[PDB]
Amino acid sequence: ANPLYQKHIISINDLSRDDLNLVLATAAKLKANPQPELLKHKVIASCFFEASTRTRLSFETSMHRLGASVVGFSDKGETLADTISVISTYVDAIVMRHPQEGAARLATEFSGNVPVLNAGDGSNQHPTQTLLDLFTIQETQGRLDNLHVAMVGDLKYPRTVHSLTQALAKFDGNRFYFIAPDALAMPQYILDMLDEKGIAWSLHSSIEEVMAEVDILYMTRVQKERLDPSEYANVKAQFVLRASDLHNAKANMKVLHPLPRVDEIATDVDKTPHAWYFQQAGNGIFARQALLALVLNRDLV
Amino acid sequence: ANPLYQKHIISINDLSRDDLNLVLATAAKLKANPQPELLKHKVIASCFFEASTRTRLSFETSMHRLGASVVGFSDSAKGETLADTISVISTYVDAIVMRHPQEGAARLATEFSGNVPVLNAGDGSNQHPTQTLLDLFTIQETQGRLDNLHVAMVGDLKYPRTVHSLTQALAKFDGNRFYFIAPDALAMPQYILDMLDEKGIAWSLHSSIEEVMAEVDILYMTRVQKERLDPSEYANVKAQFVLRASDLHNAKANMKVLHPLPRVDEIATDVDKTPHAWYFQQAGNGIFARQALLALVLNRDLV
Amino acid sequence: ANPLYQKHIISINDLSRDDLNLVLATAAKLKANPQPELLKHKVIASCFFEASTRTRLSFETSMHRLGASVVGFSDKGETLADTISVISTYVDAIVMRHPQEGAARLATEFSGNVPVLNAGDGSNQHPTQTLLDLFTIQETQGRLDNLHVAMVGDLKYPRTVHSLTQALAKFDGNRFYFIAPDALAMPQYILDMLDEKGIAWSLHSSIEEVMAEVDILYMTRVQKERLDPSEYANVKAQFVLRASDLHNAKANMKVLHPLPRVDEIATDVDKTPHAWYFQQAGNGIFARQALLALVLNRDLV
Amino acid sequence: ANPLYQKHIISINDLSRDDLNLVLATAAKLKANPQPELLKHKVIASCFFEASTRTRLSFETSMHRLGASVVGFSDGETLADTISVISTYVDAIVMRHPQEGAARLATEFSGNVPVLNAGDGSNQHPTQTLLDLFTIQETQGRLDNLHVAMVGDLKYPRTVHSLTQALAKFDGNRFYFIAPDALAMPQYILDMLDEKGIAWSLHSSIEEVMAEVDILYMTRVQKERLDPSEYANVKAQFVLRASDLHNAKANMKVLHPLPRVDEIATDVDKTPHAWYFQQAGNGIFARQALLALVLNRDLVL
Amino acid sequence: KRGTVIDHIPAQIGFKLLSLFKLTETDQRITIGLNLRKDLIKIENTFLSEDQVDQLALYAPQATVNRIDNYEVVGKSRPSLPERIDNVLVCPNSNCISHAEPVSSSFAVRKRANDIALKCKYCEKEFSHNVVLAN
Amino acid sequence: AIKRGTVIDHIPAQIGFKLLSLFKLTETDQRITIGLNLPSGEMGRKDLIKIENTFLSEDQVDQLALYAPQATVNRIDNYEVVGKSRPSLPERIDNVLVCPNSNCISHAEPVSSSFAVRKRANDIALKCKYCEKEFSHNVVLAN
Ligand SMILES: [Zn+2]
Ligand SMILES: [Zn+2]
Repeated sequence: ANPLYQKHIISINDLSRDDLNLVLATAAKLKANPQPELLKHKVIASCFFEASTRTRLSFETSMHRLGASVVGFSDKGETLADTISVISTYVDAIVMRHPQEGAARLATEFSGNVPVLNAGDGSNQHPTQTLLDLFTIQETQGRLDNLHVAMVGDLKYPRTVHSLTQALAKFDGNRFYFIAPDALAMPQYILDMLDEKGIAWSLHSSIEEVMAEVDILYMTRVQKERLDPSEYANVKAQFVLRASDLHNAKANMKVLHPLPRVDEIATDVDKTPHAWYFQQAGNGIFARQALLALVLNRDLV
Repeated sequence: ANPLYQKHIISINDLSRDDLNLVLATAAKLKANPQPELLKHKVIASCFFEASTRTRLSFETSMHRLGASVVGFSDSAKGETLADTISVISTYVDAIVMRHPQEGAARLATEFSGNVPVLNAGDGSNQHPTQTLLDLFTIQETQGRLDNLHVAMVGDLKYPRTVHSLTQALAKFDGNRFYFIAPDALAMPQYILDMLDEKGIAWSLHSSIEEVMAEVDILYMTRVQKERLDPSEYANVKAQFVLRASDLHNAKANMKVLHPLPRVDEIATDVDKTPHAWYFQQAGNGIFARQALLALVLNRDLV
Repeated sequence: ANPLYQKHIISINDLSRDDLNLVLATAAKLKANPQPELLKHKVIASCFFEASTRTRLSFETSMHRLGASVVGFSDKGETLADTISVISTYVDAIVMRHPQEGAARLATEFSGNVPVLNAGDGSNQHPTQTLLDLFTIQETQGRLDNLHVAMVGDLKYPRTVHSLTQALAKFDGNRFYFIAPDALAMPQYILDMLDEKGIAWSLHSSIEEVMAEVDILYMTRVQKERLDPSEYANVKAQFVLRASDLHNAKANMKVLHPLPRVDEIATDVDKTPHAWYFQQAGNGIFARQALLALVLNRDLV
Repeated sequence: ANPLYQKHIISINDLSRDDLNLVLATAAKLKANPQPELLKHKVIASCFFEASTRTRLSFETSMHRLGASVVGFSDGETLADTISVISTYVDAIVMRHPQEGAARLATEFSGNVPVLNAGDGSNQHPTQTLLDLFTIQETQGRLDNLHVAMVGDLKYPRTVHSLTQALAKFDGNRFYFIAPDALAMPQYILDMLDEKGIAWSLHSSIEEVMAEVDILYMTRVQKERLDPSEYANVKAQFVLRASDLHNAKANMKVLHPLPRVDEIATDVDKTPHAWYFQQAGNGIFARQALLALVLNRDLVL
Repeated sequence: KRGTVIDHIPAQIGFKLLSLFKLTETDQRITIGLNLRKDLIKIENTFLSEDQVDQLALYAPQATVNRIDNYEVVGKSRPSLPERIDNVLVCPNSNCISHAEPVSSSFAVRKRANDIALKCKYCEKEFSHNVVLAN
Repeated sequence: AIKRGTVIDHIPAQIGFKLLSLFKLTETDQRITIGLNLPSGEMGRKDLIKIENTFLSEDQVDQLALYAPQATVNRIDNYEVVGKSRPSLPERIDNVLVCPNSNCISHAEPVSSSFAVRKRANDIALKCKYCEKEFSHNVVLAN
């Protein structure tokens, strides 16, 4: 019935197609019907080993929206295992973000019966980001199947964009457009994953080639810090999106960004009806209420 | 009737054996039947003038377990006196949990908080009542008693304030035998031994835990304060006194190994999986000793 | 005779083949015949707007080796032009390193008659590094012409490796081997430069393919900080050099690294006769005595 | 025979009795007849991996008083590498380092360039004990058959172990160790003294013995190690005020390696018994001594 | 003896097999012969589990393990690549939480054309066995 | 017996594998025969190592002293013993030991360890070449 009760949420590669469907559905139901005391008397640990105040505010808001208590911190010779072994005695769930890959997985081996939720573990996974993305694509498009999905920007480094491709490949008939410079391409492992499922994907050099077809324009945050300032000048020139680029756009099409969007989406877009990155962030509260409630109750409603 | 209502919790040397018994009792009672709204509509200020996030998290979890609201800070990164800070905060809140770098600060707070009780989360090298309380609660819950125990304390015994506290507090119970196992430069201070003698309580020195493992009921490992010593002499301390599972063949099955944490350089991880490892259970018990303290200082009645 | 007297040394792309030859020759002559009071009574400004104590020590040693005085600093609402306009009144030459590209060039427009020497201007140029490289290749090989030169590691980002290719293309019949992962390849502008001069270059995946032929094994410092920790694990595994890799090496062959060499050249190499990166750094003093003396005297010897 | 020519200066335990007498002699002779161009054209590296601007200034001044040039710095690449580089740059390396063994480690990688130890963590500080000796020399006229009191922290100060070790290499000295129990002179020093049949006693107050003492040596009590409570009792017991010098011998001199804030009240400064600023002044000649002895084969003074 | 024996071990892999798998932390008699060139190790009154032999696949692929209940062979086998390799491998990703932490390493195993792929349980990165095995 | 080489008899069991690891004794191409937990009434349970066409010097055998004090080395020329020997505590022990002082420059850096050796009543003192601190062999050897 609820196969996620008392499970850890660590990696999108461990959530099954059915698990994905369950969260999304719970999110939509929680969004439509507030349940503000569902988790009364629970205490949840908001453990940001690596600061990230947008993420932390979103989670902690989810937590109080279900009427839980929250304790935590936002920034060590003692091991991570020891920290988690202590914190499990205190609390009923551990939401945690960490600079090192594998930190949430490792926490589960020392948290006992207390479920661990991954708010991002270095370069690896960020399940909740991909969850609130899906909930936004689905809520705006009516479906997660047979969609035209462009992903524009840096596709080599963002963990959440690899995440989101994996999760959308769990739905079928999707057409992917990868619009990114050579030094920041979609990695091989993702393309191979798509080929082994006979899923459609093409490369392009500019969003104008395909804008007419896309249902989702998904802008990544280019990690300038990795690049030469000159090289980035050329990238930003090519791939920044301004409202003038949206003449062909389908009336149902939505522009999504994980945020912050300074050097990728001009403020022209904000006023257009295609601008959905703030609605996207707002939707994070329900993807996160969903995850919390499913792991802390066996009963739906 | 409840002689801790509206009282400050500042020092283990200010709690009578009766005060101790009341805390321990209230804690165990709360552990077995939670009271999740006993403190509804109470607001408690968690003022960690010196960061200490294990202590902060355990306290703040305690407050929430009784349904209190929490406001505060863990600021480790300033011309206005502490007296004024407390003068102001006492008008905001109903109880003050406080950690501070300078000794005496919680005492000084009580003189400016008016009717608002302050609880000491540590004031420099002086006091840390809650740690010693949850220690007591742990030894009791594991042994069945705080009297007629063999209690060994290994590591740094000159400097850790909580280990002084714990000896003082265990000396309020009867028939305990203390083994002090430490290098000479980090011995139990004289004033502690004097106290134990003035009550005719048995204590001996040792150089090696193997001398006594057969008799021990509680092996209380302290955190050797590396920073005070030369890394060279510290190499010799850590070598002598580190605890590994090879050391626990003689131990009694009732024996529990305790450490206030962090234990990186004192207790090997091989110990973790043995039945004697109780230092994380120890830390969980801070919930109940600290729930206990909050409850007793903020109600006259008992449910 | 000395066409570099009172000229600024800013970019390797501005030193002519003849200028290069002049420095090298002056360096060799200064190395062989000390001239420790050649610049007595001169004061030189050692201006490290961007710290770099290996570079700064090398220069300042060059300076005292010619008996000059040195003043400076190693780390601002006021412009760079104002700073240089002031410092030119104080001193007889300005050696300067800066995080931003163009800083030495800009200094020249406000230094008046005082020559500016570039100790590295952000991502652009580092003339002295390329100069002491050449002096080391030339001194060890007997020539700068018709050489087999491998450059292994990160070739996309190191300014000094682009620099060194440009300067070696001013000599002829050189054969270049570029041994680097795809994400860190030699940039296009360099390859095109080589094609327009009919200069020989090949790509390879491992130093073993060509070790038999190389006269110079030039190891770059891979800028891990730009990469994913996983990706770098694979790079370091491929491209690190250990002494076991030097069975085919020609007896005259030399291993050169601009330094620091932690994750590129194992300490096995240090004991082999092919290890020349400390001799290379030592040679920096003479390439820098050379540059200082040429810009501050019209007369040779 | 200058048996220190081109030798390293690493540890007081490696200096022979004749080596010490040689240093003291060169110091007294350079102090009496300055030789400001003895080291013209030499470049010396002032490598303070650990800051210590009192020590650094004294050394660098010695370097200039013998007319040497100076380059240097304060506060993944190995120390072996930096030393391997710098020895190609310079003629002698003065270095201070937080880690014990760093100077010895340097000597194995410095080639023919001698390294002098300005302090290697808790191990050694030769030049401090040298200038202490030179100061006892000049003030008492001899290093033998002296009454030497050592007051303060004697467990931790490296300089006081060095100084005891070196005075035990001269004859007929009587030692008084005046320190709290927690900071006693270590057994290994007491053992060394018994094994040379040298007379030493313990006392808890400097008043017990003031009448006999020829050298009153105050240490810097290491406050940081101790509790501020513990330190209050120590400072009261062992601090020195001028009222404490009524019994002193007219030849008795007070020495402090410095800083003396909490050990010697300002009362003392004005009495003729205060020689800790003159002691520090003498560091110039002991360090001039070593530089000269190590960088010239002959010395006719 | 009535135990287990390992024949045809690539030279210089005998000492490694004894080391990585803690084979010398027993009380039985062990016979070892390095460079005949074929290394071989033998342990008395010691029987190896099913997957326990499998773990040798990566280091002694073409090698034979023979079982002894009498003074003759009771069962011969070769190692087959396992589903997972625990404890002995080190993750090449230096940012992996696995390092400095009190957990055992674990990699999923996957054959490829040219390399064997090893995916870490923790940091979820996949490496070629040549990269993982280079110490 | 063997055609030619060295043999190490009467090694404390569980110190045999340590000797192979610490002294890199299996990093040759010659034949090596070893037996862990061999039975002898001379030792009880012992360990034995044998190496063809390889000879250990005075110090190479002395260097075994700290791990197998009562142990014997026999040289085998033409299949018979030509030189019999025992390990004596050396003046210094390089490469194999680690400095217990964690701040020692020794650790992060590309040098070999080295401790001068000095016997005492109950322990052996090992003084580090770098940090010049002296430790009981029990502190040094305790991992
Ligand atoms: Zn990993
Ligand atoms: Zn050491």
